[PDB]
Amino acid sequence: TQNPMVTGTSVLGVKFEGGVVIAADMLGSYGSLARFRNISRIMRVNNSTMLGASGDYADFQYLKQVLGQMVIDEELLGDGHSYSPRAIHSWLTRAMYSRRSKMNPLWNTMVIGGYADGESFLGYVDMLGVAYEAPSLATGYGAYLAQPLLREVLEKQPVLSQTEARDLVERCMRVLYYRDARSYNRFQIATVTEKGVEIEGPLSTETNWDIAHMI
Amino acid sequence: DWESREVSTGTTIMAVQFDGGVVLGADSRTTTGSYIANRVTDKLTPIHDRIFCCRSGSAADTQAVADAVTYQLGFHSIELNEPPLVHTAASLFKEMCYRYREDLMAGIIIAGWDPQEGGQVYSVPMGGMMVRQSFAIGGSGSSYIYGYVDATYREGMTKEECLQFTANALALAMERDGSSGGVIRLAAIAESGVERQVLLGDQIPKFAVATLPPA
Amino acid sequence: DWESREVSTGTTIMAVQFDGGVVLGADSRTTTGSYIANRVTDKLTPIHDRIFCCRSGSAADTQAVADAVTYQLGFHSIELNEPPLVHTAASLFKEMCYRYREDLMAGIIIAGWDPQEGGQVYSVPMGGMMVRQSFAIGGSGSSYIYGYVDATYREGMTKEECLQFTANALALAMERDGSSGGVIRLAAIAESGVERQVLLGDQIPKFAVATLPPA
Amino acid sequence: TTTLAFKFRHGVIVAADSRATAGAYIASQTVKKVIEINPYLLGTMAGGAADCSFWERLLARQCRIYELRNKERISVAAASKLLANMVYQYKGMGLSMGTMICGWDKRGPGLYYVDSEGNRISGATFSVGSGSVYAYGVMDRGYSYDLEVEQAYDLARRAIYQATYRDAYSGGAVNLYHVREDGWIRVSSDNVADLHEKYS
Amino acid sequence: KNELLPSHPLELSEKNFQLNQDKMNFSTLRNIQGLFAPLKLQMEFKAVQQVQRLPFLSSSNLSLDVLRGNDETIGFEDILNDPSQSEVMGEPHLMVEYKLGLL
Amino acid sequence: MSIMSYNGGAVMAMKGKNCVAIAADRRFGIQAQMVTTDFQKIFPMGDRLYIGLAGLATDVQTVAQRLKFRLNLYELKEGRQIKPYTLMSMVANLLYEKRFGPYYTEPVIAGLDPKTFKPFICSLDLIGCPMVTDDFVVSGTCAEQMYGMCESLWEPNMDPDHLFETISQAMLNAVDRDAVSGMGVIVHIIEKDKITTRTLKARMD
Amino acid sequence: RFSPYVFNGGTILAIAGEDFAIVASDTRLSEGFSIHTRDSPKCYKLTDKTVIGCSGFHGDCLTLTKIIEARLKMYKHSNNKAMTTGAIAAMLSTILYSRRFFPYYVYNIIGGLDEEGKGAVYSFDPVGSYQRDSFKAGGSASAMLQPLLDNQVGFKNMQNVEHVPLSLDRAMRLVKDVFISAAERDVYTGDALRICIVTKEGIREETVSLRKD
Amino acid sequence: MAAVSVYAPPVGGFSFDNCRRNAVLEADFALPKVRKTGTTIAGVVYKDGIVLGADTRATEGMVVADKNCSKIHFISPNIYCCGAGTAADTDMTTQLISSNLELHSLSTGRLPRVVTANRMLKQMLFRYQGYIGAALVLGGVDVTGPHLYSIYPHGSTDKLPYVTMGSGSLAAMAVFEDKFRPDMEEEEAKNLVSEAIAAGIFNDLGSGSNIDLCVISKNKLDFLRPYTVPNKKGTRLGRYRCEKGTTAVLTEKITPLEI
Amino acid sequence: MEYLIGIQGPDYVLVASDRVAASNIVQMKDDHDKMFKMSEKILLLCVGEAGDTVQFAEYIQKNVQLYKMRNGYELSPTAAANFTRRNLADCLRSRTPYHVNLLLAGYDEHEGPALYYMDYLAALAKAPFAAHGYGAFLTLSILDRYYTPTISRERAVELLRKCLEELQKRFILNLPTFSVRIIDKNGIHDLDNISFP
Amino acid sequence: MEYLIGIQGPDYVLVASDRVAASNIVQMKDDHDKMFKMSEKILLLCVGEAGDTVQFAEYIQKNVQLYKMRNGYELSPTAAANFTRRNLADCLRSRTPYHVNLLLAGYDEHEGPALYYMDYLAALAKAPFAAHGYGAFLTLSILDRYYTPTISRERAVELLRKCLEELQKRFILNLPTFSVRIIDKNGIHDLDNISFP
Repeated sequence: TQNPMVTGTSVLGVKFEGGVVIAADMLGSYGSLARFRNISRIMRVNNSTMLGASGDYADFQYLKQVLGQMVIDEELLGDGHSYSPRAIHSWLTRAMYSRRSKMNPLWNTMVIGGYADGESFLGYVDMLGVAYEAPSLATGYGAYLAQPLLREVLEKQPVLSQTEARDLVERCMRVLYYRDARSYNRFQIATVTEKGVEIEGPLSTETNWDIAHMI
Repeated sequence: DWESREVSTGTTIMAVQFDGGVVLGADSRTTTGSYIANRVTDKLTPIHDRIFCCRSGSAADTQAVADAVTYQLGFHSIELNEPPLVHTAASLFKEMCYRYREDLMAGIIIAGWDPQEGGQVYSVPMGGMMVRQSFAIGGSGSSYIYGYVDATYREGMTKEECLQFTANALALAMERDGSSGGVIRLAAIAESGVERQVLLGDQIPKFAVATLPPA
Repeated sequence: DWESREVSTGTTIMAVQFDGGVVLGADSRTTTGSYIANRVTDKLTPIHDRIFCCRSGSAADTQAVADAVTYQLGFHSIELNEPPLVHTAASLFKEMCYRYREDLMAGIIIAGWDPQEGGQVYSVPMGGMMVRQSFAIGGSGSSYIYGYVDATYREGMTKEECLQFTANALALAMERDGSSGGVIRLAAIAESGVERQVLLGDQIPKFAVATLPPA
Repeated sequence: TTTLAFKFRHGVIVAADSRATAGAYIASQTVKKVIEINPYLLGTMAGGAADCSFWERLLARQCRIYELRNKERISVAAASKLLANMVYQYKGMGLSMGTMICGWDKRGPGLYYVDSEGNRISGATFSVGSGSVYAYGVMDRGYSYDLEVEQAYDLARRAIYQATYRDAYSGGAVNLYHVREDGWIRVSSDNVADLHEKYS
Repeated sequence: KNELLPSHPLELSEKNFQLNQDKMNFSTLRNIQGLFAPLKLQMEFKAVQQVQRLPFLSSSNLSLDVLRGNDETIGFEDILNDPSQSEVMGEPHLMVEYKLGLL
Repeated sequence: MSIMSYNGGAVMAMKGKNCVAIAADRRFGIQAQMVTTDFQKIFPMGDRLYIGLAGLATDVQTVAQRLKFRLNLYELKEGRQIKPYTLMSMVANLLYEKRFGPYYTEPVIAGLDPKTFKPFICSLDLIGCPMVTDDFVVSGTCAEQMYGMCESLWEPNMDPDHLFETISQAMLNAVDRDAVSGMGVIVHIIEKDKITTRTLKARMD
Repeated sequence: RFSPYVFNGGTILAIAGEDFAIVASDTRLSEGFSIHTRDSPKCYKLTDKTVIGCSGFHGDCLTLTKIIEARLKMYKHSNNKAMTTGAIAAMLSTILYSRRFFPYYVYNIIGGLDEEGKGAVYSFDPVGSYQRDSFKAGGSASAMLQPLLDNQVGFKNMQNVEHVPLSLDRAMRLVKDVFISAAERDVYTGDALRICIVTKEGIREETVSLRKD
Repeated sequence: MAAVSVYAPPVGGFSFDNCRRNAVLEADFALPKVRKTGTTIAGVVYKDGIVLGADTRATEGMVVADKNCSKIHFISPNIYCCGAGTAADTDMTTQLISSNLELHSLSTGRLPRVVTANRMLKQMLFRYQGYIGAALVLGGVDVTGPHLYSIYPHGSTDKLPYVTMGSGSLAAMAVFEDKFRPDMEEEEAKNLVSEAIAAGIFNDLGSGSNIDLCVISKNKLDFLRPYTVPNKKGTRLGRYRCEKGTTAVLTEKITPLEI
Repeated sequence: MEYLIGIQGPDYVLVASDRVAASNIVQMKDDHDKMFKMSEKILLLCVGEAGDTVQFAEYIQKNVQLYKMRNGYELSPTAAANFTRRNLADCLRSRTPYHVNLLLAGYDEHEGPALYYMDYLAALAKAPFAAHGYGAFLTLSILDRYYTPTISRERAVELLRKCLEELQKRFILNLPTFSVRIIDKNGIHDLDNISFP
Repeated sequence: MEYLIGIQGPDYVLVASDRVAASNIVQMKDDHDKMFKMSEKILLLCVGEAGDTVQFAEYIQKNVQLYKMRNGYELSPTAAANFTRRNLADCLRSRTPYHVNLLLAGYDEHEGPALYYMDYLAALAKAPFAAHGYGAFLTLSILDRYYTPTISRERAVELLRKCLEELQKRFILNLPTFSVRIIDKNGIHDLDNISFP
């Protein structure tokens, strides 16, 4: 990709005891224009892996198609093996690095959640190929706005519960909506646990504007 | 003197979906810079018997993409011995645009009717992303009618209501947008067929100007 | 990291004239690039007791111009021992903008009420031109509501009708424009005085989104 | 970086410094800038250290293949010509190679200057590097074909020491080498500080 | 000469800062007050500046500061470079003749 | 290339117990070519007061000369020896007077209080940014090396002679890793009783 | 435009000894003015006698480490023996020079025991040039770390001093001190210090906490 | 004196006749950097007054220059300012405005108003067209009550209950948005500001070191320079204490100084 | 392009310069003297950019002559060097930079011989010996090798000859003639020009 | 930078070239021969851009030798010049241009002496006399002034000496030694090198 065109705002992910939860807004902005306000920037890779992207939505759809095809083929094989979230993370890192080396990178920053063998996985894949695993992740303006709160809470309490992680993610979404021009009120909470990947419907933030009257 | 300007459609394309079909609309002005090369052009290019497309951007690129997609869709329909789906044409357009996003610019929205999913409207802006929308507007003049379509769009609109809404929004765009003008061309696609009408002169909806006496 | 960005108001300013006064309105979002530096700002700067102005463009430039014009208008009113005319403030703004059109960028529209000509609305876009308009919209988000205001504007609107029209147009702009957001600040100027209201949360008019199930 | 090479009666004297600087910061002070191609052939390192090392090692393996196939040692002129061809086929690619091919063959002592630009010239005295001007001056004032081995060693050491003294990017130690008919030998590695203490 | 072309875009503005400020004040007065105020202030400034030390000696210009409203305002101009510590002083008669317009 | 690297230079100042130390290199050269090994970068601004300037040599000399002009005038008017803080303020004003086109030098001031004999060290930025730290201040083209050496070596309440040892070791090891700095180091140890000036032996490479 | 390289920080350092080869690095992965993560050691162990540290662009570091592991497996399969430290260094130099016109933005330092049981440290540049040294520091704070290593391990500029052989405990203390100083003065270092000691018994990993930003 | 042909009297003020040097030097090859302070400054408006916060790290390039830098500047007994951006520019701007406000108060005989300082700062910054990089958080408690301003280098201001400035401003502002209450208590406001500064310190490379605080109220002015010390240097393990005779000298010049 | 050289002895300062003034590829003048007589004891070797050289040299020369006329005693070599550096820095910081390379030589009955090096940036530096131009690169090494603090006048001339022979041997540009002058306690003495036909 | 010269007589072609190979400001080699022996009767004077000169000259030389070996008779000077022009043009148009200035000289038993001028654009032109490099500007005037179609060998050498003396007098670069060769019906004869110490 060379022109980002329709872009994504930010994806925040955090791991709790029992799985991982990620969140993303439902907005694809051409420039400063909202334009598409109902797209989904989160996909279910398999029963134990989830994926959220920030950047060119066309590249996100291309990755969706490719990953879905790989999962379908592996399921067809039926040999009793499943792509672990770490394997998907490695594959995405390799693909992004190859595209970067070809001077035609995919303009998305990807957050990979998962829960396999009783181990929460939370991966980060950038445009160039920078890959790492962290207890909390945030792309775009997330790394500046939401990441502080996530890191503070985690370094305070190393392990969170599902409800605590969801509340923290909702607070981060509220902050991002308050202080990000490319953010949107409607977002999408996706959680992966032992049961599987569960993607919640469109949720809105609790706006507060008392400071407007305070002045 | 005023040459070396690639002929850009500079359209205001619109497609509204109703119960059992889709209503298409666009202006008829193509400006090479600021000179109106063509003022009665046909921006609604039929892809199949019951599938149409609206071209926005470079005239040559959109025309070539439309011709290629028409050829591919005709071959595919002959092979399958079934009426083609609107989603298939949208997917072909998306693949063509995404493959050559860095080579050609073409904002194309595809609307039509198929037996399975009925009237559908798909938008494929520059970049190669595809999403289904109840109503889709594109082109240079679409920016001036985003609020109008957002406010005046309802659910369950009838065929004639959709035609009137499209005519009003398009006329506002032509009035405000310099690159948009000419006549309003409409195409209502349904199971029975596609019936096309052209609104010119007094037929084009007229909106009262402020006309403040001091000015 | 995200600095060296001159703070631009990125407003959607609007002023509608009714019988015996003018209704003013603007959003409350100032974005330094894509970060929302201020989300509850006051974009309606009072120039005199019954004359207001709306600032669009560079925050520093508009603020300095407004301060200088306020100083000049106060001195002029003291000298003449008469309530200043809205046309006088518009002329001062036009002179300042035209003199320094190549040095500062400031799209300012001036609305107010004076005993002679009653409610007046003047627009002074970048370049230094001045023209009286029944309704004037400016800023980045004004482009997305041109058709809406053209279609939904009438002659002889009442004070409450003008307030509702301004609120609706502004809300549409904030929804569509990324640079616009926050809360709607309204200021109805009449002979009795200026009454200011702030619309937040549910008070901001809401327009139904398409919300197509497949998306 | 300064390299010194001159062919006197008893062979070829090769000297160089050992300072590698990445910009202003001195990356290393012990880099060996005399690249030993063969037991009888050796080269220098000026400019891009990686380019010189890689291409000289490639030349060394090519020379070994030549010796294995033809059952005869490759001449200095031949090795220099091969290196020139390899660096010329990559011309305009940003390679920064400056080297001197010093050896002894049937013709006698050999000294060829090869750089990434492409030109390959034989001569008596050569010096390539940032501080090559100072070594050029010292050697030219002190050079003579009818020179004893000790006198040649002293001349090379003094030239390299002056080049390091006047050049900011040159320093470390003087890697002195002497090429003879029976093969090159490593004479000494004198620290620049020790040389300054000695001469001054 | 190339000295006419400013080295910095801000240099030309800040070098004539006092002149530009006086010009802006005169323009505002003319716009609001009228012709009398700029003329009166120009005459007052001329009268005050006419009485001072010779060019080679640094003057206080106290009355000028009071009239210009700078008697209680300090900017970078007053502190950064001291006209008293000139570091460059020409011949007294030469400077006097230059001021008088002979040179 | 950076303008500071055009002429090189490296100046360091350290604080001890009732004593202060300042050191600098002695190399003057255009780009890579050396010219002299005796260039002076430390200038006396009083009995127990020195200022070391690193950067463009011409700017160093101009700043030193103008600062001496202002200092002489100030001491003549006041009739008292200047305080280190007052000297820092004077240098900051001088540098900020040329804000938009700056003097390419970063002076560091080290000296004892003329009355209280309290050690004082400070560093100035390109446009005169005061920075007073009790540990040490460095300036030059080898700022990173000097910072590392000072952090690893500096200790509180240093014995004058061993303060000299520490500062000399730091300066030598810092300049030995920089190409455009070196060719000898001059160290001034300033105490209330006396001042010791020492020239170290260093790699002339 | 598009920039294939970004600087993710990180500082590596290797010290060679008579029977040990310490390879130490920080765990700060920071791009731009933000910190990506606080747990990302820059030292990866290749064999039981070799540990490599990579600093710079993280993607290139990961790709190079994976390529090195694959090449080690290929060498083991072909020659039926584990590659030696010098062989690994030569192979890494060839690999780095392979992508000469699209250079890897990686600072590579190989530290491990040689065939004689002596610590060997090989320093690499992005292009590929390398040499054997007794100690070296790479990454963002290489300039800050190197002078103290020269002063202490090399005993440079130290007149009338005893050239005591470098012991293991002294090496660990020196490493901890230098990295503490780097965390103090370098913003790209801190969080934690991963120390990999390569001895004939194996590789020991030690983590020392550094002050956070 | 001067040497021949000096006609015009000296022109006091800024001296810009030095940029041709810069142009020539840049043309020859490829400018040195100045301390940008990598700042994180924040302030809040609580029930009784203003609480300001700042970090104490100053960074030149990407190397920490000062570990203990005072970034909360004094403007008046009731007005204080926080500086971000170019260190020298903020220092000089704050000092000049403080002196002007001191003169204004001396002439008036009453405590200065925050609006006056804000107006002077913004007017000067606009005059200089943003070339002076001074990201300032202005806070004080005048006769009209507490006031907090955020003045940008280009000359734009905004009165808000809480503001943040600097490179680490986003983390502090996120903390504020998460944990801000109207009409806070003194302890609550201090805690909130400290948490915001700590978040900026730990999440931004340019920010670090200690936390500065300044509590302004109609009753007292509480300047707390070492309010918190989150980060500290680790203990030095090995002793590199150089003994006498370690360094060899060449010349000796002992100059006694009279007492 | 233009070469300057100066060697300072115990009681003298030997200076020399080439006599080539070239425009494009042709040597317009082959006897161009680059030595400017500051006073009875001071010389100014100036090279640089076309008109800047002559203008600056004559300006400083007239200033020194004015000082002599007004005060009755000549400027000391150190004072002249400082004055020249001050003027060069002031002009270069201004809008009319002087791209001139200077080599000031003089003798003082109190301080003795003195040689001063100055680049176009006006960075004064006193050195026992110095050179300017591209030939300085080739000649400074020889000077370092063969210079002695107590070097006789004839030995200094021989070292200068060695430097000039090196220039002829290696330097691309041809500089057949060099004008050589010496400054003693008796004044400025013009020596035979060293020629390489 | 590098100077070539060629004078064609009734039954000979006199050619000469400087022996200086300079990198930056230093003459690395002072005895660099720029004449390439195409065959027993043809010479190729080649100057240009570093590696292009040697590579192109040797390529054409090996091609001519291959023609000799395969056919048993040498290429005519005209044929060699045309072949060189064709190859140079083909390489210039392609992605690896050869920036080489050529001066082909040869003698044919039928056509007689022949001198060929070629620029880096591969524009062949037969001329009675020609020169390359910046010295051509100074020397072509002398050639025009003193050239005669029926010029003797000794007079041709005298004219060459005049040209070289002018180069020493006016040309900025020093070119002390020039390699001089002549081509007669008896073959290529190497003459004494003209030197200007």
